[PDB]
Amino acid sequence: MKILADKVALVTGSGSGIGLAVALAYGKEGAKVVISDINEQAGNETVKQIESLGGEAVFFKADSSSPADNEALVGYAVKTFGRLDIACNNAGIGGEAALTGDYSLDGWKKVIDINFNGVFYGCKYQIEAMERNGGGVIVNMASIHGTVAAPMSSAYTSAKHAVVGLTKNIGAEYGQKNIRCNAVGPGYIDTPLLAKLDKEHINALISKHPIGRLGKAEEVAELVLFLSSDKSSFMTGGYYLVDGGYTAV
Amino acid sequence: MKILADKVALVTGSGSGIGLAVALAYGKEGAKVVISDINEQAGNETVKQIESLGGEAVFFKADSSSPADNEALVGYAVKTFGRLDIACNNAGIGGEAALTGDYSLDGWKKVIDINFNGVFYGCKYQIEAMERNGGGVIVNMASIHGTVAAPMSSAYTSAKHAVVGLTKNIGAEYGQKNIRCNAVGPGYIDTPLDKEHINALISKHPIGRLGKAEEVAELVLFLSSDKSSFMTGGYYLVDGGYTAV
Amino acid sequence: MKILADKVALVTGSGSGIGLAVALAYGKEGAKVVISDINEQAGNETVKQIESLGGEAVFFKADSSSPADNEALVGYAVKTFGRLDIACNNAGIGGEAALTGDYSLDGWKKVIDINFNGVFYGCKYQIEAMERNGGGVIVNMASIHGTVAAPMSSAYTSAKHAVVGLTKNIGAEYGQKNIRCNAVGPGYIDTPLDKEHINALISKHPIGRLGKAEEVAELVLFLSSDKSSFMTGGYYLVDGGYTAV
Amino acid sequence: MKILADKVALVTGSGSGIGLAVALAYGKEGAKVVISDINEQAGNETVKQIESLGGEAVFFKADSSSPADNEALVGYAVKTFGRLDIACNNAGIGGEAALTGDYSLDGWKKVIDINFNGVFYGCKYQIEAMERNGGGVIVNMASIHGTVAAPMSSAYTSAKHAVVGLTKNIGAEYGQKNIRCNAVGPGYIDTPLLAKLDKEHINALISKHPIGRLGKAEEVAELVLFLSSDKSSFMTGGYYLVDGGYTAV
Ligand SMILES: NC(=O)c1ccc[n+]([C@@H]2O[C@H](COP(=O)([O-])OP(=O)(O)OC[C@H]3O[C@@H](n4cnc5c(N)ncnc54)[C@H](O)[C@@H]3O)[C@@H](O)[C@H]2O)c1
Ligand SMILES: NC(=O)c1ccc[n+]([C@@H]2O[C@H](COP(=O)([O-])OP(=O)(O)OC[C@H]3O[C@@H](n4cnc5c(N)ncnc54)[C@H](O)[C@@H]3O)[C@@H](O)[C@H]2O)c1
Ligand SMILES: NC(=O)c1ccc[n+]([C@@H]2O[C@H](COP(=O)([O-])OP(=O)(O)OC[C@H]3O[C@@H](n4cnc5c(N)ncnc54)[C@H](O)[C@@H]3O)[C@@H](O)[C@H]2O)c1
Ligand SMILES: NC(=O)c1ccc[n+]([C@@H]2O[C@H](COP(=O)([O-])OP(=O)(O)OC[C@H]3O[C@@H](n4cnc5c(N)ncnc54)[C@H](O)[C@@H]3O)[C@@H](O)[C@H]2O)c1
Repeated sequence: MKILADKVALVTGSGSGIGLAVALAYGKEGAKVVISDINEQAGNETVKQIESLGGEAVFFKADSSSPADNEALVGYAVKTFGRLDIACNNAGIGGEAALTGDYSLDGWKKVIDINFNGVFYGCKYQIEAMERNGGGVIVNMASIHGTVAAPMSSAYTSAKHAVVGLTKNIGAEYGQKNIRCNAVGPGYIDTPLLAKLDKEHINALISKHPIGRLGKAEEVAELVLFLSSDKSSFMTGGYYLVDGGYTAV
Repeated sequence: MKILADKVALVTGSGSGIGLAVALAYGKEGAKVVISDINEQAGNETVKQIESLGGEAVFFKADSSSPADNEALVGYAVKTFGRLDIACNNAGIGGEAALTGDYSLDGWKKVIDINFNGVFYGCKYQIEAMERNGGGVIVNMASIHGTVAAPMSSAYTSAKHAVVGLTKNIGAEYGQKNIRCNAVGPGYIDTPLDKEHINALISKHPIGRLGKAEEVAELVLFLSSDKSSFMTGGYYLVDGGYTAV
Repeated sequence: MKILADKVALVTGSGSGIGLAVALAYGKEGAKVVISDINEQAGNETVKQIESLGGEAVFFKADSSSPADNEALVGYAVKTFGRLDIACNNAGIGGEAALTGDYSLDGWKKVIDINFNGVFYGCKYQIEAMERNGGGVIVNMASIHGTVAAPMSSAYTSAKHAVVGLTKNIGAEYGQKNIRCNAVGPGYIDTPLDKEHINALISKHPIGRLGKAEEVAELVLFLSSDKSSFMTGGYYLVDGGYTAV
Repeated sequence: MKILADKVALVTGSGSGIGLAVALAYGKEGAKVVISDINEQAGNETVKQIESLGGEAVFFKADSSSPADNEALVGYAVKTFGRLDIACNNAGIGGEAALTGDYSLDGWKKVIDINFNGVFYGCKYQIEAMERNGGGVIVNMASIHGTVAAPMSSAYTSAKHAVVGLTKNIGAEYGQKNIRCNAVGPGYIDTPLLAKLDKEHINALISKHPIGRLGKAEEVAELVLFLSSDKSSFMTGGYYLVDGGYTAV
């Protein structure tokens, strides 16, 4: 049938951007989708788009940095659809731009709490549900900056590195428990947030991608979909680039 | 719809093991498939199975280590089907088992010729054809041993590292010429091959089992399709966690 | 001549284990050494040993996880010796042993605070001082678990990956400001810590033994010296081959 | 004493460049040094410089791509100084510049034979001598291009990747045989060959190094020296960058 038919999938930060594209891919492939976001209007709109494709979805408001919200979100998924098969830990921020020496303590803490700690809180409660329902598959949203530096964004690079480590650890630990965990590392993707950067800055970013363009959110979602499906059944603890060659040079 | 419908795909060493699984997946997804192998019977058998699923496939006998054979194989694909869209460089051998100091000069050269030089010969002629076609996609078959050692198989490990480097170079070079190149790194896979050695192998995979050729083929398919359009120059493990520890 | 003569060096967690070995090597090579630790007796003991070799050393009590303590430690170094040339961010803990699903919220936060956030707090204030001095060198203590998993220690593995990322960022950012930053990745090291578990650990190192803290310290020394002048943003294993397989 | 006192060290391609700098470092540190190169005049000059520092050295002409020359070179080292403790497999060429599709078959073969096969031939005969004399230490000269692409130099990138694999394999295999093997990955280094590139091309290279300059041969030699000494006794099968941050971004 459709490759995610009969599965229940959760996407954090699915109000916008990559998370939106992943939630739509999940919906189109027959998953029952739980949308989570800080922004309710964005989240409800994602639900409405999935429903308008003929999929099934619900919205639950949660801050990814809160342990209690992550626990509650998994609780809601299981209450609503009876199980949790697939989680995409996508919620994240870019953070302030400053050299490491000048990086604010609060700005640091915020990036680490959302982009790193929050991914762990998600995984922890997701794992608990997945163990109950016979296993599952987690996709953690990392970055190219999980492996290469992003000057002026030390907290982002550090957090995305930490997500790659966490992913390896979960994959290794739950190998024989039927839970797989993998990390996706996108290059620079054309979002609305990108339209806020200056055009000169955008050309420079483009020049760093051998493919000669920015990526699209749908192109990342294709990889997430794969890694979320049964097709990727021998793939766990891995890190998978979608970067137009950025890390190849 | 079939994700490779109307594509022309070539798989090297597609008479058995992973290459067979790749050719079958390509065939199932509607590609016209060129099977290449040093063993005609195996290759002919692969063609027959694709035909029995209702796909289209031809066999061309070739030694991967030979530049002329690679050029002739690609020439054959373009002549028979009008173009080349997809190539999987799969053909390889394990080589003799010896410590590096004891590795025979002839055994060394044979593994390098098939597993390293041959992948380059394939890619070179594949690229040439794809540029005439307006682009294409290559998947190179590496290994976990493209990133971690295989004691007693230094030639294999070296050649599989080389394939990763070559892949990065092609992906970076042809980014704006609409050719993508990626490498797949399988863990140990259950194929016709001592049970204590097998248990030692399984113990190295956190997933707790050896992989299946079909599991490898799924990743190759994804990487050969337009779904992977923003992926190039990358190395993609299918190893049940082997390299994560 | 002494390769660190007249340099001012700070080592975190230098009351025992690798940090002690690093501080001793720094002391032997003529640095003025600031010892930091949460345990005063251990720290005071380290100072005494450097003094008995004829080096110069002071102790400053600090919790690595605290931003104020890190700023005060660096302030202390600059006040006592006039400048900061070298820093080694070594302080870390192993954390509780649990599967990720079972990892306690408090245990998680403690490991992240010391091993990840604390290294950043150290680097931030160290960088500030070094820029006033016209440059400097940082060595961050990562692990093999900055690149491969440690089952039951997900917080440790995550934090050690973070340290590698931070190191890359600092090295890249301050390349033209004469500050270098590199990370060291030790394998399992013989320190005061079940013999079957120990044998399992040794079996994972191709060299066939656990490392010694002095072996780790030698690499840190090289990376702290002017001999490593073209090395920055790099991750450097000292692991008896652990990550090569 | 001097850190390589009483050791016998071999450097291939020590007539010029990095190999020259490594041979001088070895000599200054009290090693007995065997210089090998295709160019006799260059090689004899290196010997003369080592002797003028008060070191001991001899020259033996060998093509690194020949198994017989590598065997003979090790034979000469052992005949002359009684043993072989340290080998630096440095001989290498840059190769032609062409896209992979356009890369010549003969140009490919030549780069692979010198930069890769020749390193194996060296290691093989070095290992044989080192096993006889109770162990030793090999340093294989790789590149940044052992891990990242060099567009237009596919054979070089491929070969340098292969050297990293070979290194890991030797380190793993001989761990308990008292032979260590490690690979050095230099960024772009100021050689005379570099003066043959155009100045615009040189600025572009510089811009790719965060440190904001090209490297010096002496800076690579310092790392090789370390990895050749007893100080690096717990380091084997590793890959060690000297790249001014090139691979960090
Ligand atoms: N170029 C790129 O956009 C790029 C590249 C690599 C990686 N990524 C990663 O992709 C992920 C998605 O980013 P995006 O580009 O789609 O950004 P975006 O800002 O378009 O989408 C982020 C979404 O996350 C939500 N969110 C933010 N903080 C949250 C929190 N605490 N709890 C819940 N929801 C929260 C936002 O409201 C928003 O809907 C992030 O993890 C980012 O690091 C993006
Ligand atoms: N455990 C695994 O099986 C494993 C793991 C990692 C990577 N790989 C890689 O997967 C690829 C396929 O191997 P496999 O396991 O399916 O082995 P296999 O021996 O079953 O299949 C290899 C095929 O290649 C053919 N072949 C060999 N040399 C050839 C040449 N010179 N020219 C043309 N055809 C040639 C053989 O006849 C055979 O059909 C290889 O590149 C191998 O290195 C395999
Ligand atoms: N097998 C190994 O020992 C091994 C392997 C890889 C990496 N490492 C890393 O090496 C570093 C040193 O560890 P070790 O093996 O020497 O362990 P250790 O426990 O012997 O030494 C660590 C020291 O840090 C101090 N310390 C701990 N938390 C502190 C804090 N918050 N503030 C200040 N001081 C604090 C302790 O009192 C102790 O003196 C750590 O970062 C560890 O993660 C160790
Ligand atoms: N920017 C750089 O220069 C750079 C960067 C990274 C890696 N490397 C590597 O460093 C090594 C040394 O290169 P270099 O920059 O000093 O170049 P170079 O041309 O200055 O020195 C190379 C030396 O090797 C000798 N040689 C060449 N082929 C030989 C053969 N077949 N047998 C014996 N000797 C031979 C040459 O005669 C010469 O003396 C090479 O392996 C190169 O790939 C250099």
